[PDB]
Amino acid sequence: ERQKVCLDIIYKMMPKLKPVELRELLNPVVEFVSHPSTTCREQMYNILMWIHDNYRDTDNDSQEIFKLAKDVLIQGLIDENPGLQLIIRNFWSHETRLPSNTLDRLLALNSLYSPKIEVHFLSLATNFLLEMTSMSPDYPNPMFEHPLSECEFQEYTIDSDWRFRSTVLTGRTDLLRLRRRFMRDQEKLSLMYARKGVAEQKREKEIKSELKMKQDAQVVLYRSYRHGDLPDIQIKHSSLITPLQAVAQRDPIIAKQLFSSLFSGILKEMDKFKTLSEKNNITQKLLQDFNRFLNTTFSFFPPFVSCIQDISCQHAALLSLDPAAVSAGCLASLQQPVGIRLLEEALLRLLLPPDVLRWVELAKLYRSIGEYDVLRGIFTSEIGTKQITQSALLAEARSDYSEAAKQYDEALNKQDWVDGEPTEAEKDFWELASLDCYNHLAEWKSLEYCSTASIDSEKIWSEPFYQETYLPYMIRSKLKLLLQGEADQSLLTFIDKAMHGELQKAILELHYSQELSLLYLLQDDVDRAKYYIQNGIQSFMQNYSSIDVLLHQSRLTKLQSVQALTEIQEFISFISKQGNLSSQVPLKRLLNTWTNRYPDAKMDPMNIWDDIITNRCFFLSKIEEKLDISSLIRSCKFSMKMKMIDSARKQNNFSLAMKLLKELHKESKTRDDWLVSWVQSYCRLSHCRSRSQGCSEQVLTVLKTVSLLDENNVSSYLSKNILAFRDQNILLGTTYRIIANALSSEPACLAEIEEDKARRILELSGEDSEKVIAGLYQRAFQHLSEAVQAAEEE
Amino acid sequence: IRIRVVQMLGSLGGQINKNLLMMKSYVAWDREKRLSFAVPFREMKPVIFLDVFLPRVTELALTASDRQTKVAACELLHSMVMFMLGKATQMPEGGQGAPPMYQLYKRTFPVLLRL
DNA sequence: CTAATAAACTAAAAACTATTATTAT
DNA sequence: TAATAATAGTTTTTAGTTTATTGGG
Repeated sequence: ERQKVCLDIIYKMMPKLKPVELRELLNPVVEFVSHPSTTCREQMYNILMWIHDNYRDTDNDSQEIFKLAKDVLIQGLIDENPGLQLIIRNFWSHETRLPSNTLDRLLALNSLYSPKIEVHFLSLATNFLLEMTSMSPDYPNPMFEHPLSECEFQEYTIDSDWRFRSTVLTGRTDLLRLRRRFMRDQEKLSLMYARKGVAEQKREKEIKSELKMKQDAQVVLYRSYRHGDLPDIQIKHSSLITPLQAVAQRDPIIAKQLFSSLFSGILKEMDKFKTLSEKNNITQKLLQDFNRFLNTTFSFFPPFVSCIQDISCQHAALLSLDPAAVSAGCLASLQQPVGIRLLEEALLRLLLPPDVLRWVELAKLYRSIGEYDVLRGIFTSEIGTKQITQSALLAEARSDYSEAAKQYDEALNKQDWVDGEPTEAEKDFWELASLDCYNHLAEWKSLEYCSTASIDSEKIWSEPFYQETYLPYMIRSKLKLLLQGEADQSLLTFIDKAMHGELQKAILELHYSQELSLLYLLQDDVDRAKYYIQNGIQSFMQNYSSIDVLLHQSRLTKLQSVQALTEIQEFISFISKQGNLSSQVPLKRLLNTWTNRYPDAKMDPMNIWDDIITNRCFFLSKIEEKLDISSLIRSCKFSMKMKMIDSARKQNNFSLAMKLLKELHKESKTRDDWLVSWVQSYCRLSHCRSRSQGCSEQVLTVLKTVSLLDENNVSSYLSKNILAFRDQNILLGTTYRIIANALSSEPACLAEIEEDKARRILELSGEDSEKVIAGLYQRAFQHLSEAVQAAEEE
Repeated sequence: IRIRVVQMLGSLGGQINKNLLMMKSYVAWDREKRLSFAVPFREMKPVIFLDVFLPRVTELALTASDRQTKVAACELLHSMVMFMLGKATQMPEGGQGAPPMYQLYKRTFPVLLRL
C-alpha cells in the first residue's frame, strides 16, 4: 500500500519538477526493480517511460537522467511476470521508440545494450523484428496462391492435457437473494462448524491443486491446423512466423542463425538502393556499436559473441572490429576458430604491413585451442619480429614449459632491442604464454611468480583489461597456494572487497563459483559453498546447452570441469550426514575405491589432474582431522600420485614433478611395495626420457645407480606376483638395449670417454666396445627372456 | 533429473564420459541454396534461407526436454515442410529434371517418420 | 554509664500512559 | 478467518529501615 501510493505520488508530481530534483529522487527509486510484487514494477515502468518520452534532447545532466532511465528500462526488459514483458514489448515496439524502418530498427537495437541481458538480447531483437512484421498486406495472405489440388481442408482441432502417454492399459435473480440468509431456523455454532469444515475441505482442495500444478504448465500451440488428404500450401505467413518467434524465444542458437540470416539478407537488400556514402557511414556506426557491445559485455555468452562476429564475417566492410577484443571474446567464450577466420579475412581484405596485431591474436588463440603447427607456420615469416618466441614455442612443442618460461622471462627482461623494440601485443603474448606454461608447471612457485605483481605495480588489480586476463590465473594461483596447507587471508580479503562492486562479484560467481565453494569449505562455510557450487553447475550445464556440437574440444574441457565439480559436490554431500567420528562406515572404504573413481587417464591435461588430486587430498585431510585409517588414506594418496605420474608420463609432460618423485622415494619406505613401485615409476620415466640426446643423457644417468641397485628384494624377494618380477626384468633389458644402442651408434661419446663410475659399471656389465656391447646385449636378452618365462604364469 | 544426470555422469569418469562422441559426422546438408524464402514487409522484402535452420531444428524437435519447446519446434517444422514442398511443386529446378530438395528429402523423410 | 533522632537511605506501591494478544468467521 | 478488549512500563510518593549523632548515670 505505501510503496504503491508513493510511486503514484511520484508519477503525479514529477511533471512539475526541475531535472536536478528528479536526479535526486530517481536514485532511491530505480532500485525497487526485482521487488516481489509486480504491480509496483509496472508503476515504476510507467514513470520511466514517461520520463523517457519527456527527455529527448541541452543540459548534459538531464541527458544523464535520460541515459540512466533507458538503462533501468532495458534492464527491466526481463521480468518473471509475462504481462510486464508484454507491456514493455508493446511500449518499445512502437514507432516512436523504434522507428518503423527496418534499418531504423537495426540502428535502434544497436543503440540499446546492457551487459547483463546479453544472454537474451538476440531473442528479444528477433521478437522485436518479427512481430512488427504484421502490417504487410500479404502477411495475412497465404504465401502460395495455388493449392496442391482439390481437397477439403476442414480444420483439425488439437487437444491438451496434463496427462501423457503410457498411463492406462484399458435483477431477475432476487429468489437467490431472498433465500440466501434464512438463518433464523438454524443454529449459530453449527453453522460455524460447517464454515470451518468447508474451509478445511478447501484447504485440501488447494493442496491437491498445487500438487497438480507441480508439473509444467499446459503447452499452447501457435497455428491452426486444417485436415485433408492433400497438403494445403496456401497458408498465411503468420502460420510460420509465430512458431519461429516462439522457438526463437525458446532456444538461443536457432535465434542466432536466423538473426544472422536476416541481418545478412537485409543488408544485401538495403545496399541496392542507398548511396555508398550513407551505407559506409552506417557501417562505421555499426562497427562502433559492436566494439562497444564486446567491450561492455562481461558474461561472454558464446551464442551472442559468436553471432556478432559471424555477421561481421559475411561483410567485408565489417572486417574492421577491434581484433584484440575479438580474440579475447573468442578465447573466453570458446568460440575461437570462427573468430580466427574473422582475423584472417580482416587481414586478407586490408592487404608496410601492420598486421602483427592480427598475427599475435590468431597465434594466441591457436595456442588456446592446443595445436602448435600454425604458430611456427606463421612465425617462420619475416613478420615474426622476435625469433626468440619462435624458438621458445618450437622447444616447448614437446611440452617443455620450463625453457619456454625462461625464454619469455629473458625476452620481457631484454631491455635492449637491436632488431627494434617488440610491440606491446608481442610482450602480452610472451607474458600470457608464460602464465599458461606456469599453469602447466603445477607447482605453486610458478603460480607465485605469476602473482609477483607484474610491472607498473600490477578489485584494485581487476579493472584494466590486461588484469581481466590475469584474474583467473591469479585466483588459481592463490587457491593452489592456500589449499595445499597455506594461509594468508589475502585471497579472502580480496574476494571480500570484490563482493563490493556488482560487476566484479557478478563475473566471479557467474564464471568461477566452484572456487568460492572450495574456499568456503576452507572456511567451513558449507552452506554458501553449496550455493556457489549449485550455481556453478547449473550455469555450466546451461552453457553446455548453449555451445554448439561441432567444437568437441570445448565440450571435452567442460566435461572434465563438471567431473571435478561432481567429485567436490559429492564430497560436500557426505560430511557428517550419517555421523562420522567413530562410525567406520564402508563409505570411506568405498570412496577411495575404483582408484577413488576414474582419474581420467591418457588425456585431459594436467590442470584437471592436479585439481583432482589436490581437492581429494584436502578432502581426506578434512575427514581425518574431523574424525589405521591414516594408513588407508596414505595408501589412497599413494595410488593417486602413482596414477598421476604414470599418466603425465603418458602425457609426455617430461618436465614432471622431479622433486615430488624424489620425496616419494624419500618417504617411500612405508612398506617395500611402495618404494618398489616408486622405483619402477622412476626407471620407466627415465626409459621414456630417451630423446635426440637420449644417448648422452641415458649414459650419464644409467638408471642412476644401475636400476638404483634394486637387487635386494625383487618382487619383494619374489613374495609378490612374478608379474612385478618380469616387469623389472623388462625394464633392465630395456635400459641394457638403450645403452648398447647408444654406444653402437656413438662409440666416441664423451661420457664413456670420461673416466667415471659409469665407465666402471659399463665394463663390469660387459677392453673394446664390441665386447661390451655383446655382453650388454647378452644381459638384455637374458633379462627379457626371464620376463618371458615369468609372463606365461597367469 | 538433469542435476542427477550431470553429477553422476561426472562421477563416472572423464575419458569414460568421452564416449558420448568417424567420418566427421557433418559437412553440410546441401551443395547450394536449393531452398529460400522472402520474408514480407511493408517496405522492400529480403530473402531468408531455411537450409541453415533445417538440421538443428530437426534434432531439437526430435528429442529434448521442455515439451513446450518440442511442440513449438514441431509446429515450426511442419509449416516449414509444407512451404518447401509447395515451393518444390511451384517452380522445379534442374540437374535431375527436378531435384528440388531430393537429397534433403532423403534426409527429412527419416526424421519425419521417426518423429 | 548508655537515646531518641534527623537525616539519610532503600523499598514499595499507585498513575498513566502503553501498545500488545484476542476473539469473530 | 482478522477485532477489541486487557494490558505492562516509566515517575513518584511513602513507608521501612539504618545511622551516626548526642547526654545520659
